[PDB]
Amino acid sequence: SSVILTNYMDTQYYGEIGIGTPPQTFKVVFDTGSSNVWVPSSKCSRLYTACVYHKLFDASDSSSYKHNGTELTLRYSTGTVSGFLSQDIITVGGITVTQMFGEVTEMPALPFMLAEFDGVVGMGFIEQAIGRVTPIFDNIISQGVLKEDVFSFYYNRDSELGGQIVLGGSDPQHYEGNFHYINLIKTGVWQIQMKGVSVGSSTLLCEDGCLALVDTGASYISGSTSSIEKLMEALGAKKRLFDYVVKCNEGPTLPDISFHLGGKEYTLTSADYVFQESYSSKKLCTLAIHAMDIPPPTGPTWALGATFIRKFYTEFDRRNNRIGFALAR
Amino acid sequence: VYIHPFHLVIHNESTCDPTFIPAPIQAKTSPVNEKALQDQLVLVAAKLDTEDKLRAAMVGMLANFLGFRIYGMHSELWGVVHGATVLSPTAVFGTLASLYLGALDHTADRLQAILGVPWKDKNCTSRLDAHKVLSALQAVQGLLVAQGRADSQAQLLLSTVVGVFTAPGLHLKQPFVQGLALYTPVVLPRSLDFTELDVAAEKIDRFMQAVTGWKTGCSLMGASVDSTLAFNTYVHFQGKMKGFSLLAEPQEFWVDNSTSVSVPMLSGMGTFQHWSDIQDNFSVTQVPFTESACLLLIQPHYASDLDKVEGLTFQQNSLNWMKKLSPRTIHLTMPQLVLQGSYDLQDLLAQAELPAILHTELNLQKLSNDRIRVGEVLNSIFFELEADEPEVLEVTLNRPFLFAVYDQSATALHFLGRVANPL
Repeated sequence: SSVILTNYMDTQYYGEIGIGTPPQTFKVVFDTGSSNVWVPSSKCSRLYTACVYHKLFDASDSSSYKHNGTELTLRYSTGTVSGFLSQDIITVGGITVTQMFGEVTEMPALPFMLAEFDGVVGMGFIEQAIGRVTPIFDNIISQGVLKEDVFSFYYNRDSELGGQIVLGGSDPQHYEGNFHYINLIKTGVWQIQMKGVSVGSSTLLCEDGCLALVDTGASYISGSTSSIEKLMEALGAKKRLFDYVVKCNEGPTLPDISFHLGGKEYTLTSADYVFQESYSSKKLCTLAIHAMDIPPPTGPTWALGATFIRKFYTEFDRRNNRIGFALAR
Repeated sequence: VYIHPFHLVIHNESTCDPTFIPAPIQAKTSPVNEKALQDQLVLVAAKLDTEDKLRAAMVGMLANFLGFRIYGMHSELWGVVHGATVLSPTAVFGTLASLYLGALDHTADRLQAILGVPWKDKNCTSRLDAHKVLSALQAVQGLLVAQGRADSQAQLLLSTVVGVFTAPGLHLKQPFVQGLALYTPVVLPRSLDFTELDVAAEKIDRFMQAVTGWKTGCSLMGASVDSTLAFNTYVHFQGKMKGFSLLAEPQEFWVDNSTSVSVPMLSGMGTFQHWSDIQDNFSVTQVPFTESACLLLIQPHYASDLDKVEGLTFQQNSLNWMKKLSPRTIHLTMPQLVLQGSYDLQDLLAQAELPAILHTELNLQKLSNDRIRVGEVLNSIFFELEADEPEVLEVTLNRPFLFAVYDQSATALHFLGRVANPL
């Protein structure tokens, strides 16, 4: 089974899921960095403008809904949502599963007013699930219908298909060459060992090793504040409040950035990480690499998001606790 | 410009009085030294961290989204018919954020959402909640009236004086007033007898116009007799445009195809940025104030249906992302704008947020020692535009149009308004 994804400005990749009977449709991001499912709730005060601007789940319109009511708060890197748990049937890519998910009643304008999607579907392990709620992928596996306990992500370039998730395998149509796997450091987290990060000609980063969280829900490739400062200084980039910029005319001149993973070098060109909006020296162009301090126990750690996945088709293998990469087609 | 990354990396949750009665307005209060004010605001803008600049931008966007939220009235905003049809998202947000100071659980927890909360997505209680937002919103004013690379007199002015008129024997608390001080220097709490609304309304105008020095579009309009508090923000915008001149001969305008109006003008010669969307039939030119600040003039291509087109000038992320930066030689021509404008926030907000009910609710405390029953929470603006002496595009605004001044440095639009006819 595959899920068709929409690509919004190269920063938000989302697909549709249906909740309830009759189905209530929601745009959601599939995030390997978290493990809970959530959508905005009809019980969310309209004082939260983000709730006024998104699809709201109304339990009183679903005959398959099952009440629970346990309170839950979900804390992400860029924001927080709070609400309560509910159960209902969820349709995802043709598969139907009963699932416990969050009905959000508090959703801050910043950053959710800037969200194209309505909610999130955690693709992480149950070990990171808040409130110990069984993750949707564990529930699907329990049905014993998938041919493989693995799911794969394909994120297309902005263009204007936006992207695609395959539940149960991989799509040969969107990758070439063969996969090269890296074993997970531990079950419970889609995190892997990274042997090093090189910029141009000088592996001046992640010497002695570091961690890499393969995060489909992250728009960019991120590193700790210290690591990014070095990487950026090397790039000649200036720091701003929420990102790093470079004078556009110099975007094409930026060096390659490479990521040593499992005995293979994954290299990005400047075209791969800079939002080349123009070429003027009087304009600033943002970079798809940010500074993000991810808290323990998962962090500190680098995060390989869309910027990376766009270049490399990614397969998450639950049966063998490994992650595979292959050149995206 | 332009994108916004989403960081969806789950983690293990983390985080982190002496009251006084104000004097009567009969007391001789000296007027606001407007030079002294802006020279203090530029210092606040100057002595400001790089982190604070992001906060000023952030609180700017919250003010933007609140303004777009408020268009949930669906073309009834101008229905609040007092003076010229123009509202200040930044002033609205601020006046609303200042009431948040005087708010306990529930009431603060409503305004949190209504104002646009929680800036941080949490209420660990600190100097940011109410105190951070207010002083951040002070910053955004200094960011507008900047002239960083200009150095010399930028010619744009933004005054914001907050009147807080309590009833007799209402001992309003100190730390609340220091909170208001963070939002604006000119905080003028002064008592008044609200039992006589006629006598209060006429004196409240006589006080402010004396203190401020600009005619505000009435005051204490639609305020109940059995009231105490009257939290009124007063803003005044000066906007001088170089390369412009006032015409002795009026070009006249048509508010509709049939009727005509004798009205002034402002001719403009210069190569500005402008790009017309042919999808929804659009066209917008500008006349920047040091780039930082920019007056965007939204022209409806056909100009037949504004209500539909103008709707796309309060439309969430689109109005801001309208930023192709395509330069062109344009002959600017627009009416001379010098109009007041009042609007009560409790009439301005309703149903979706229904604060009118929440305002007359008991829970305030942090402001209110005694019983508070608000008569009006007014935002009054005095928008003013001025001039300082091979091929082209003759962009005239002969029929009604839309506009909005926007700050790039604080990513915040200070004003948005419609022009039917000057009167």
